[PDB]
Amino acid sequence: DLGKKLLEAARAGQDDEVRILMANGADVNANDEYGSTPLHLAALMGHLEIVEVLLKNGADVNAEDTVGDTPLHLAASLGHLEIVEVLLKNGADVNAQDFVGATPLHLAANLGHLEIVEVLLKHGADVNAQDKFGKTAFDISIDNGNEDLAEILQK
Amino acid sequence: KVFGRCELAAAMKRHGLDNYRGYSLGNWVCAAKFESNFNTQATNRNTDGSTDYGILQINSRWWCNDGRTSRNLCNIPCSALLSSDITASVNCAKKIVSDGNGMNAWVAWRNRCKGTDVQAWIRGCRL
Ligand SMILES: [Cl-]
Repeated sequence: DLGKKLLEAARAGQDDEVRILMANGADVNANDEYGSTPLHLAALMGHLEIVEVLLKNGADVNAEDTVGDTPLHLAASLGHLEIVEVLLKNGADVNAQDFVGATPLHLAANLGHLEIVEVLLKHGADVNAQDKFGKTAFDISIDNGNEDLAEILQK
Repeated sequence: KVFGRCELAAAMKRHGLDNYRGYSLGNWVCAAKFESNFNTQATNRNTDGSTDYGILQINSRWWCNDGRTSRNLCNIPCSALLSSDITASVNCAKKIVSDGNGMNAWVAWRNRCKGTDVQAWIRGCRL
């Protein structure tokens, strides 16, 4: 019954309790009500150190929740630059699309995270990708009237 | 209709969601994003026969009447939660959170917004 307790520890940033649950054979890929893995919740709440520990212990870097979001989706949208690079260097799909067709580039662009958009572009983010509504990251920046982001995406 | 983030923030502000019970506006924009991806047309049938309608995915077992589910606590047909005007969904949403348990009734907010910087969802919008 340890998987439920590792999920709580990952979201809560309990760096020490994550280690103890890991050594005692807790499932590093447990799912909660929303289909989140511990790596999902650690990226969502910006816990960089717990993210690395979960990766060392074999967490699925591209696990999808009930809506098809990967941990890189959540880290890119919340603006956690440190976590985005750790996820990329460990084999995260930079062009993963969830159930509504959104990529990490879409989610970072929607919240105006310039530095994260530039890192994603460097790692081969597809600027022509569209969600199910036909929108690119450029379209999103125009809808939100973000001129600085538009310039980034225009080159 | 699919809202833009800032467009929906401005519309939610007009409908009384930046001054409601301490639930700051960013909470609502974040919740609509993970409920419906800003799509007022979103409809998802639940495993129990009920259906979630609209931009805040209001459930048809308890809060509206769809003729194929009889509580209708928002006194509204579920079809009325699907128009490009968000008045119906907002007024019904205000009734859902005001029972006492609050925003924790919002599954998408609880799993994806609660504990994050919700003010980011209105960041960069000229309101
Ligand atoms: Cl009030």
